[PDB]
Amino acid sequence: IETVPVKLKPGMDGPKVKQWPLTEEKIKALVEICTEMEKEGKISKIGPENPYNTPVFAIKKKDSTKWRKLVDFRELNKRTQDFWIPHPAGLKKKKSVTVLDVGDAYFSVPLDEDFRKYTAFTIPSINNETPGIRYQYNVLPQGWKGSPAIFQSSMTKILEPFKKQNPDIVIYQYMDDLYVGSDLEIGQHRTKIEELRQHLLRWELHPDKWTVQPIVLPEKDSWTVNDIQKLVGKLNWASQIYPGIKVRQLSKLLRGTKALTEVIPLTEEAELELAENREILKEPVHGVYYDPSKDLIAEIQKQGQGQWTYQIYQEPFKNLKTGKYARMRGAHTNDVKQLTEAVQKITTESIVIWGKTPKFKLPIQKETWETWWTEYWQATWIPEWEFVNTPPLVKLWYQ
Amino acid sequence: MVPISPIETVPVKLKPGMDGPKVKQWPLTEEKIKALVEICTEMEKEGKISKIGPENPYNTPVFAIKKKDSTKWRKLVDFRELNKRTQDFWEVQLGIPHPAGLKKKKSVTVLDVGDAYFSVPLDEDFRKYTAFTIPSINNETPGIRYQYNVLPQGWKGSPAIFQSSMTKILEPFAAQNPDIVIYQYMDDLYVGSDLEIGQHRTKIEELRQHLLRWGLTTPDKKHQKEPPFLWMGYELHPDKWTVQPIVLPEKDSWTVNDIQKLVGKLNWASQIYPGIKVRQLSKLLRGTKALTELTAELELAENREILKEPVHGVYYDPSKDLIAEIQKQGQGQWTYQIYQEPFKNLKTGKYARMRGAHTNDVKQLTEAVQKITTESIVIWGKTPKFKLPIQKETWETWWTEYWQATWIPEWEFVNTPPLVKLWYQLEKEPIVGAETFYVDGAANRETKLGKAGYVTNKGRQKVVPLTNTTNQKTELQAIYLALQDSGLEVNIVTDSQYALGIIQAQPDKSESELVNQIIEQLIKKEKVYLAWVPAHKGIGGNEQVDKLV
Ligand SMILES: C=CC(=O)Nc1cccc(CCOc2cc(Cl)ccc2Oc2cc(Cl)cc(C#N)c2)c1
Repeated sequence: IETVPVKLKPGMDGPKVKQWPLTEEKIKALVEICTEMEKEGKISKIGPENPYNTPVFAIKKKDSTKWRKLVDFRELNKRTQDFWIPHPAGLKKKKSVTVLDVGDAYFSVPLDEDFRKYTAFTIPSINNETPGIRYQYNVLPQGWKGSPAIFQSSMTKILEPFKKQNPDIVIYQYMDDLYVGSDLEIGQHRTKIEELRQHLLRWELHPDKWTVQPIVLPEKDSWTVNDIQKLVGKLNWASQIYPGIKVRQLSKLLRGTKALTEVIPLTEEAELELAENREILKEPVHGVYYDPSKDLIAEIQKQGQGQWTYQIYQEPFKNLKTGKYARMRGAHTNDVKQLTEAVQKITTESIVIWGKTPKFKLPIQKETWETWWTEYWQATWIPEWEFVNTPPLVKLWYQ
Repeated sequence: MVPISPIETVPVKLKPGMDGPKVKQWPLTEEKIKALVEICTEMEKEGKISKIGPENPYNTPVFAIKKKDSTKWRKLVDFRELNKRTQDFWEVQLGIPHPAGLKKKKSVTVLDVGDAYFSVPLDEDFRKYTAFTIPSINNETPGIRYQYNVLPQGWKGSPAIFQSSMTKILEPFAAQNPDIVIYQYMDDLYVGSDLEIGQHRTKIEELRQHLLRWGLTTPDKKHQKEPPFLWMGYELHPDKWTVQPIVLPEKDSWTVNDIQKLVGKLNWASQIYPGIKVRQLSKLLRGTKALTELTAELELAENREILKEPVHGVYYDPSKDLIAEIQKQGQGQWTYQIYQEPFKNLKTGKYARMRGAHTNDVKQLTEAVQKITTESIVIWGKTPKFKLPIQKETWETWWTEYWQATWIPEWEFVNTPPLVKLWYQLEKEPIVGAETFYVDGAANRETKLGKAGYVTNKGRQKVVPLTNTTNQKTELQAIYLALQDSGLEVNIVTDSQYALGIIQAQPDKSESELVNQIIEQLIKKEKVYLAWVPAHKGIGGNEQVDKLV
């Protein structure tokens, strides 16, 4: 129960981040939450000699109608001193993985008395009527990068019995979440998860088939001019990813100022060039590797009718992962709820595959996203993001 | 002698690596020196300050400024260097309450605390740095030396530390008396309740006794402030609020500073006054960062007529629904009113289109909605229901086909023209029986001369030569020519990624006249299918040759 020494990175002051407006019911939710946290010693009120601040807001996780408190520790985490476990490659290869919340555990551990002034947050008031309630954490705070790293020793001891019992069950931790995988493919894995639940009390995702989904070309008996023009455009784009793609024989079909709806029969040379390009796109991309020293980039496109495509990469045209998300979730009428859920699924997949989160390029104006994304967010972490304001011509190609 | 409860001092330090303030005292007149000694002696009796020995090395200058009235002199201490050297404090009272947010209270009392900073002690360890010296007469004796024992006026930490202390004392009384509502702002306190004026003035006295326990002075005498209250440039009345009168300068020649002052004064009027617009004056400000330097003027003259009739706002009732209505004013300007009951506006306002090269109405309305949404959550802690001049079918078509993600919170159509509309809509598949125009354009960078034209499937052709142009300008002209010369349905094939990116963003108005002409053509077409091909791949009809020649 001995506080461990923690300091900021050299040359970096604590976070000074503006709190943004909250609705009345989210303020009332946080007032109830933070009052009780004071009685339990988790947090304590502070004064104006603390110039530091980190934003805080409220969410409702699924399967519950109770508000939860989320702190945006992004600025603190980047300014927090780097803490001295290789990512488990088996977790991405495991048939099924289950995610658990271990955040409550962090509250048992005290936080170094010197570092607490950096965990300061503010419950805001409506209309600037009364000054905001200012708190600081006395225990390890959820969402902080130092909380999993400091608790790693205790967690290793807590799960050392379960690990010896089951050596085919993978265990990984990111932020306040625990990722438990298995090749069991058993509904009893759900009960074995209950075994890991009670074992924790004492003290559903499955990988996609393809990491990168293949580029596919249409198979047709009759091609129009427009059909051949869209094909040549896609192949030319893929020629940036794949070496030997050739468009010469297909473009020769387009010769002449022909009407768009007119059917062109393919030559035997043109049929061959398309088959050779098919074979090129069946093989995987050449020399694509993940560097843990670089950032992951995630781009998302809205495809219409609740469908969304995405690609994860570090170097353009060298995709480490591509995929598509559709949903019947309660988001059909709201594009922003769909994107926010899409951003969450992609970041979770990213945690499983490399144990880090990507920087998103979102197909949305900043002011719309910033006004609404907290309304639909359900995860204890938050990634980084930027905004794409120019339509990508490539949207059709990923569909 | 009943015991006063102690006020806990706020622990204060300096910025890291700064020793403290060592700044020499300014020369003073003998009359000013005498005047300062009388004031300081009284304060030393009050306990606000204490004399200090020669051990202290820190010093801050002091000056005397005289109000002619009563031949009176007031002490002014300049802590600017200690302010630079003092630590950073929590952000305090960033922004102010907005009157439309206040709920109505049958009785409301305002109390202004007196010598408030001097009623709150200073941390003993920091008092060493608040030292100042009073120069001696003729400089023939060592100057008198003093330090502060309480929060100095003009110090960096004094406002933050006072407000924190004031809140702590007030917290128990508020919990004990939930019926009253107390607001904190600077050196004032606003107490409001729906109680009978009798029980109200009773609890007001009880609060004053509560402050007495911690030694805080309050206006027991019938408070000089009585409704209407003038607060932060607002005129506040029991059932209505408005802006204090606005003074717009009148000059045959207007310097740049006046336009900077007149644009801000107009923005302030816009919160209650509908129809205020400062777009023309703000354009004149652009490109100018110097204070010394009109088409537009009729709208500015119209603003004076608008400001000549009195406009008031109501207070907020949480039981009724909150509503916001938006109107298109033209030239990228939007006007909105937030209200709960018809014709009774809590507040009003305007929104100006962001600086963009192209745009359309639907995007701008969307941005206006986000702004009103954030403003309302600030003011009332909730999102209003929206009344919007756009058909539901129109918004539905827009968001389902816009390549970006977009959302508007709950809203309803209000038929108040002009109505936001989609001016044109591209086809998703090629049109059967529509002539196909293959277009191209190109320019020589050195000569700035180029060509634009098309060849079609019916043998129709055109190449037009151009004088002052670029590759991007010619690529657009080619499309423009295909639109001018085609029937009501037309397929257009281009290789310009630049043009498609413009059209695929769906502008309805633009900075470039060439883009607007294309828009005017698109509006007249029944169907338009725009297809893209890669250039120089030998796609047929891609007559780079005709336009490059
Ligand atoms: C004779 C009746 C009469 O005078 N009533 C009356 C007058 C004005 C306003 C109201 C309703 C809103 O006023 C308040 C509402 C609440 Cl809940 C709490 C405090 C209020 O008063 C404030 C608030 C602020 Cl921010 C600043 C100031 C100042 N200066 C005064 C009522």
